[PDB]
Amino acid sequence: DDSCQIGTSFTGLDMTKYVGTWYELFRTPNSDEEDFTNCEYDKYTLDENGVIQVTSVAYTNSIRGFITSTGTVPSWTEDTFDIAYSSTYFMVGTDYQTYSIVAGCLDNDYSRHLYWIASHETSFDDATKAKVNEVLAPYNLSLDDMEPVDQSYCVQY
Amino acid sequence: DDSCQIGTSFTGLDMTKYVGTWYELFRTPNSDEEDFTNCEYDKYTLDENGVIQVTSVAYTNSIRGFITSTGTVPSWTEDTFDIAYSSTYFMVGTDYQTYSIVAGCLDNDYSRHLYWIASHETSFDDATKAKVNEVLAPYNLSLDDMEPVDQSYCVQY
Repeated sequence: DDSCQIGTSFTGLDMTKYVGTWYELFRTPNSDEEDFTNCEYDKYTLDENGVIQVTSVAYTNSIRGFITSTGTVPSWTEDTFDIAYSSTYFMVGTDYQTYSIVAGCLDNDYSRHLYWIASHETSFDDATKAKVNEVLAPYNLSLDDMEPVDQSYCVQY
Repeated sequence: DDSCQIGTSFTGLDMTKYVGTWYELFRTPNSDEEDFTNCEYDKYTLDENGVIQVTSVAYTNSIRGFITSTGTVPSWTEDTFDIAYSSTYFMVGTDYQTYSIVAGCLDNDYSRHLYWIASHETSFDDATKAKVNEVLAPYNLSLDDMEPVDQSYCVQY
């Protein structure tokens, strides 16, 4: 409490290998994120001055438009990464190219944890899903314990 | 590309005036350098046969020990210096006694640039920080755009 702590037994995190476009396929249901439903992905880009840049793109429904936000990831520990212009997120598990389970807290509510399951594809093959639950398991979560998110109005962007 | 090129508009570099102990206070976040967190400094020593010797000291966490490496700086241009037993680094900006921003590439990845902000002290006074950003600015970097490094387990060495 008074800080966002989330279990994770991952290590060797390399935000450089996290570069790319990750589609949010499942997520812990929550208020601020309620609208976004037909397109939600984060894009990681490595600039030449070494900065890792991140752009969040989400298709809101109540505005038939897209919310586009950017930030840089200024640091990152063995299994943790921060986002700037502030917030700290735990890398629960990833293979840098198929699935990616990240997790943090929202606002000042360190009490409520949020899990985000992500991928480079726009959906999981029964193979991956297996693993994602293999990983989510230890915390008592499962892929069907959270809200799926579709990625289609994504090209409309 | 196919070689490490990094902008810099510094000149009059004199690795002899760079002698001493420089603590790494901020750095571009990156994998190989992930662990080192509670102590990281480079020490430059001028031997009597003219050789400038450099010793890298870093407190790893995953081994509660210290990695100690040495090398000599066999040459150096107007704003460039090399390290031996190979790698070339650009001296982006320094006053030889308060702040020191150096930069290079890592491994064969000339694509990814890395900046290292250094000092003789173990922290910057609001004065210095100002300058360091004044210098970092032209490349679109800022002191809060990169990962801070603490220097304490340093005396444990």
